[PDB]
Amino acid sequence: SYQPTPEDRFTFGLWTVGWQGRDPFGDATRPALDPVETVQRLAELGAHGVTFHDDDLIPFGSSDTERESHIKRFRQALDATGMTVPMATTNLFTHPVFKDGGFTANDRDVRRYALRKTIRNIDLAVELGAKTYVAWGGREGAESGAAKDVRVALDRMKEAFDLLGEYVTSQGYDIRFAIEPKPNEPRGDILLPTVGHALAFIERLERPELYGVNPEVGHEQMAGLNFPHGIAQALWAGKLFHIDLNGQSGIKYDQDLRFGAGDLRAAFWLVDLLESAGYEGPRHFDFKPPRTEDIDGVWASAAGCMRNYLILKERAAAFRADPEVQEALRASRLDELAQPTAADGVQELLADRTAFEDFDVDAAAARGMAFERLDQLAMDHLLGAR
Ligand SMILES: [Mg+2]
Ligand SMILES: [Mg+2]
Ligand SMILES: [Mn+2]
Ligand SMILES: [Mn+2]
Ligand SMILES: [O-]
Repeated sequence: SYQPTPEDRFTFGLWTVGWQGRDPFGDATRPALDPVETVQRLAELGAHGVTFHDDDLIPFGSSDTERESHIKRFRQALDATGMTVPMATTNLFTHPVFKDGGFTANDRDVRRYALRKTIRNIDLAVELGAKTYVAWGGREGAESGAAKDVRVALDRMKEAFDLLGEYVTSQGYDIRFAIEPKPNEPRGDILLPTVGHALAFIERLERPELYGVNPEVGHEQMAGLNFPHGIAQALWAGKLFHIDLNGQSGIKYDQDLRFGAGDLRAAFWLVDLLESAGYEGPRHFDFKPPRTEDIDGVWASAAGCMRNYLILKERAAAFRADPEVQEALRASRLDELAQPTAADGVQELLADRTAFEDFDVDAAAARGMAFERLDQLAMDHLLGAR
């Protein structure tokens, strides 16, 4: 039971299981992993694929020959295992040159470098099969108010994404972009801090259809937001191009716990939503095995990500299939929510005395919503008490 297979579409970043455990107050607790070892270990755990930043696959500053060497060994591991690469991204955050940003660095020469670094990796991503190219603008933002003129920075951010869209259009690539929001860390405040801000920004790009979001559980929770609700808004907009699954224990530094950890009920409601919406993309884990763990704990934590998704999938399906739940949803008027409010139009609504003049507000108000019974059925299903 709960054994993942490639059919389940689980993916992991090289940098997840490969995290050496450096944190702001700590040196590495684990050795670097060879990407080939990661591909092989994740395949044996039942993953479907991996993702990478450029600099996870090819050490920064590699010569062209070294580059090609790293890419070849990786492609041979992918090919041997049947592991895929559904998504890739650029590291525009680790190198000190990016200390004020990539695309929105105040220094123009840095902005241009960021774009070139990204374009080089888009070409590689496409060859390896990525259908989504993620941008996490972790350095875009500020610690102080005058350091960054945010309207101007948004002009630069738009200019960068529009140039990338021109490039992929020119090349005839299939690949779409996904912006990964985060509210803070490592900048005091990060630009495009939530799913909403990223969705809004996309609508001002030249080719909006090429851009969506890559929301991460823990990032929205760093703003105290409801991650299932934000995913619902992304799905409503047609913009859930990819998703990052993990756990977060509240409003604090980005913990990147394994999926299921942190806010467990939010993980349940997320799975419920993804499955009823028919999301077809990768189930990607952007997580860190805690630095307390050795390599055996790395693979246990990765396995746990997948196991928890599968348990929650079972529980959510059982919840929605239960006749008792179907009845409680009706008792709570979830069916009525789906009826148009006024398909009859403005003039019919305005002439309808049952909508105002003759509406019995007190009788309506006295009708309980029955939400607590509904939620306790949900709790019982999650806990396997049904
Ligand atoms: Mg390598
Ligand atoms: Mg554009
Ligand atoms: Mn995170
Ligand atoms: Mn992420
Ligand atoms: O993350």
